[PDB]
Amino acid sequence: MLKAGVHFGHQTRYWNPKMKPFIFGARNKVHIINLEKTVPMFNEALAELNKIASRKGKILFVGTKRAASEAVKDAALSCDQFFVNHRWLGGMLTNWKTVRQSIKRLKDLETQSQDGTFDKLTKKEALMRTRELEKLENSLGGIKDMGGLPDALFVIDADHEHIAIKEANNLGIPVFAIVDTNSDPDGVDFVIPGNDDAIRAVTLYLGAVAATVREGRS
Amino acid sequence: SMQDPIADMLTRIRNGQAANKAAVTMPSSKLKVAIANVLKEEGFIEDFKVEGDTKPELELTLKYFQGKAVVESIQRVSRPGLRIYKRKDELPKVMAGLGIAVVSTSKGVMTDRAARQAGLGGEIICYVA
Amino acid sequence: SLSTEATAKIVSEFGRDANDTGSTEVQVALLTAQINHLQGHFAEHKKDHHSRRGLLRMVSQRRKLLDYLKRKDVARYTQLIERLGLRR
RNA sequence: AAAGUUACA
RNA sequence: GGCGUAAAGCGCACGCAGGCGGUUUGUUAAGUCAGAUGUGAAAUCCCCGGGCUCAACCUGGGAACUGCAUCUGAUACUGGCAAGCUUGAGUCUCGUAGAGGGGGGUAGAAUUCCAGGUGUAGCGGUGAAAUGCGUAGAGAUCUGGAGGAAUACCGGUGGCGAAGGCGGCCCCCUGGACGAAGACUGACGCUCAGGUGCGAAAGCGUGGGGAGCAAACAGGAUUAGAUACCCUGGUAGUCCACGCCGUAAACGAUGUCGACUUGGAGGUUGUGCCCUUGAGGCGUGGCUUCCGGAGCUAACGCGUUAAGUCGACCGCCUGGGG
Ligand SMILES: [Mg+2]
Ligand SMILES: [Mg+2]
Ligand SMILES: [Mg+2]
Ligand SMILES: [Mg+2]
Ligand SMILES: [Mg+2]
Ligand SMILES: [Mg+2]
Ligand SMILES: [Mg+2]
Ligand SMILES: [Mg+2]
Ligand SMILES: [Mg+2]
Ligand SMILES: [Mg+2]
Ligand SMILES: [Mg+2]
Ligand SMILES: [Mg+2]
Repeated sequence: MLKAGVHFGHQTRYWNPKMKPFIFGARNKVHIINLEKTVPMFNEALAELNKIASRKGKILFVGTKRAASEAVKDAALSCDQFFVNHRWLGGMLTNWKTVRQSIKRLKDLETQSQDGTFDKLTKKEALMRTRELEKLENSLGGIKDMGGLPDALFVIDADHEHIAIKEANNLGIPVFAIVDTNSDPDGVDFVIPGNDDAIRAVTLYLGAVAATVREGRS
Repeated sequence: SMQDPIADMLTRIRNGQAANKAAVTMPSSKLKVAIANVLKEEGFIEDFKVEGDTKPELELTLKYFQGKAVVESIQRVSRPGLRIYKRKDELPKVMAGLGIAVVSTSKGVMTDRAARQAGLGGEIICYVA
Repeated sequence: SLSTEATAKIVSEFGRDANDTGSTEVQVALLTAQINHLQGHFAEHKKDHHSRRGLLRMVSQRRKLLDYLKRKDVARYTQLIERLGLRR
């Protein structure tokens, strides 16, 4: 209900014209996001998020820009859910029959860090295996515990995470994305018009969303 | 210059639905009011209004049942370059009767189904499918 | 180019009111004044083809107004072409 | 600077 | 069904016949529409039946004969007529920016030539050379003069013009765009076969003029040859007056005129408002450039200046070659 007032955004002087209903202009060559038309749909997204969290749908959080790179970890690993904080691999959803192999290798390497590849072999091979494990971990991170495809996708930038959105639309996964004035509503299933390149705002979005999910676990 | 104001009317509707506009507006006319009356009662477009004293201005509230537009295809038939008049025998059917044809009879502007029941013919103004 | 003083004289003459500029009598008479005036210019500058194009626009658009006024009321057209002196 | 050509299944 | 690139938008415009035409009221019923009557030969076709044992075939009734004429009535649309209304189109007032056009002058730079003064043995040219020019004294340099042609910088996907096209400065004749606010006319409009006009360069004719370039031509090279590219020259032409020609990859390969349909960045040229404060800002118009959304499409791409959605006319295409 327009509480924080730190999510006005505008991303730029210019815009994407499909964002017209949610904005008005400002003196700084700036597109003020209509929060009065953001809070109603935000609750709607929270309402459906509460509904799918009751069904235990393995909600996935996606954020790669440095603002939300670490916060997505804080919100996903907070309660019960998964995340993608580094680069979204092209096709980690549509081509999940292949990405599941990399998770299997990551688990095997994670096991090998406890019984195998730590001292049973040379440093010239133990180092590169360990280097590969952390390379695999940062990319295939929170989704390592996901058993398959998710049921709902949460996105911080529609424009930045366009590939992930297109993959979810290709599948049957609702996309709960927050959109700036430069983003594209065409493709997401629950728009949340607001600022996205700011810590003060994304933490508010994630904190509200995670709290809704934790209620949904009941 | 403008030589078919009705074909202009259908273009505003067609482009307004393609542009997802909440309303289209054009200079008003007796014929436009008569046709827009047909389109409103038939369901294709919502309420329409005529404002003005010396320059009447006709506004149509476009209708969208879903993300799609209610008016799928709207076409001009009897144009000034080619007038199409139909007997009561051969009044056209648009989309197997799912759509309508707006026809001008001697008893006002009606649909193909209305003119058929009235047993009249006339000018085929447009197909609204 | 039909100096402002010259235009006022013709507007006041053929116009049915002191400020009636726009009636087809005035429009035709203004065109006639310039068509006649431009005639001397082109007796010297034969190869001024660009100015002659503008002259032909006035010649044709006067015929449009003359042909229009005759249709509306042939009587007022007859007193116009006689007083101006044209249509031969 | 000079530098042409070379039949198909 | 097509016409940017596959065949296909006249080079551009004005414009008669023709085609089409804003809005309101009335009126007439011509188109149009609803019945009715007369007729639309029979046979054929079709539908329901009947007879040859079935079939073909034959045959009873219909229905058709999509047409035309006449009578009655309906007036929504189109047409005629009458009266209007301003939106389209146009007239006037004021101003603005322009290589728009025609004519007449003139300024400076440079090339060439001519006459002179210094003055020396090379200059010029090429990939290299040579022809060529030069001890009759060139080239270089200075002075004077004559002639013609073109206007560096500005200068800019800048501007103007229907197109072709238009570039120093000044004058006098002239055309067209645009804008602000006002009046005025009241459909005066759009397109246009035939017709008429304009229409790069080259070319042609008659007079001039001729600096520089330069087809042809000549000489030198290069080459296997070299009727070429390169070099040295050089005539028509290029320049002017007046006629003719009437064609260009005359091209954004995109006819003209209207309407409607997300955006971004600029250029150019008007303008009306505040805090005229000071650089500025907010808006509104006209042309113009680039990128791009939907949509379009064979794809390239086009994309508010459409190749999108549509209307009104016109032109043109129908396999390649011949
Ligand atoms: Mg074809
Ligand atoms: Mg070709
Ligand atoms: Mg053309
Ligand atoms: Mg005509
Ligand atoms: Mg221009
Ligand atoms: Mg010439
Ligand atoms: Mg000659
Ligand atoms: Mg030569
Ligand atoms: Mg040609
Ligand atoms: Mg050209
Ligand atoms: Mg052509
Ligand atoms: Mg095409």
